[PDB]
Amino acid sequence: GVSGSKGQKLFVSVLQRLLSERGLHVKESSAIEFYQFLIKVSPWFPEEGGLNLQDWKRVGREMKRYAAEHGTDSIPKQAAPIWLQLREILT
Amino acid sequence: GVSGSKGQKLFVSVLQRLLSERGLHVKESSAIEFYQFLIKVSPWFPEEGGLNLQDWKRVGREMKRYAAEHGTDSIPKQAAPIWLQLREILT
Ligand SMILES: *C(=O)CCCCCCCCCCCCC
Repeated sequence: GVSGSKGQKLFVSVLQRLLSERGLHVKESSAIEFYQFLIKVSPWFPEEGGLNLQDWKRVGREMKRYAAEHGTDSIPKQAAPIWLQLREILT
Repeated sequence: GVSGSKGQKLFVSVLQRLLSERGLHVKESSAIEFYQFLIKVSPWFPEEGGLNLQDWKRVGREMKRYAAEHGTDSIPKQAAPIWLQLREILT
């Protein structure tokens, strides 16, 4: 399998359950944009990471480095909001 | 001055616009509930407040104060998430 969208539908489905139980809703295309950004910046996360603060704080650091190095317009507008909400959910 | 449903449609319309531009969407019912909660804890905000980080931080303190006195179970589950997104917008 060499699909470009591996894990995408699972990620979207999980993201959408976690966010919807806090009253927030992301468009599918936007959820997919975020996922592609996450696996670009932090490909180790699905493989070795968990839904805990240490790992999610690391994903944050790595996304921030990416912004600093590439400018805040190669980044999806929804990346910081979604990251932030997941951080809080993990708290 | 706040009073029942007064200001509610306008508050909701601005809130939805601000959130939506960041790729986060709230149901109208959740936004109404968030408004009723804000005006309960911080009725000064429409009257004397401004849409700035300092006043929003006060609103934040007052919502946590309300949680402390009445317990986590009394407050809408979307309250903290919405407040947090608006705080980022204001940064
Ligand atoms: C998903 O599409 C998995 C694809 C795996 C293809 C493997 C083919 C390997 C061909 C080279 C073999 C050389 C060793 C005999």
